[PDB]
Amino acid sequence: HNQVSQFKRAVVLNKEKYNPEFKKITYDSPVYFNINEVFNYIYNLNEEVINKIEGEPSL
Amino acid sequence: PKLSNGELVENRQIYFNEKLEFTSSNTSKATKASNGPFNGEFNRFLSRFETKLTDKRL
Repeated sequence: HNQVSQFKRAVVLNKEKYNPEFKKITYDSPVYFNINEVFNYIYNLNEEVINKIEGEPSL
Repeated sequence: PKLSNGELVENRQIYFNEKLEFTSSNTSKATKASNGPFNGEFNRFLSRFETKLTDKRL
């Protein structure tokens, strides 16, 4: 379930930031999204470390 | 919630009348400002909802 969800999120984000004109741009939309950015997106999600230092927000 | 340009806002009824643009987040000085509970959480909702309202099919 988590991989399916994250795949949908990555495809949607890449689709929108690459095809800004389309409004109802969804997961099944036949618009050019590339897979190298998706693979790197999944790679960076695998090693995410959130900063818990007081003061600055948790990023 | 204070608009800080014309005057502060007492109730929330006037939000329905028109859209409002507020001041900066400050995060300093006496005017601490500080973001609201729902500040920016509704990101895609506005886009798709205005897409629905502007659609000619419905």
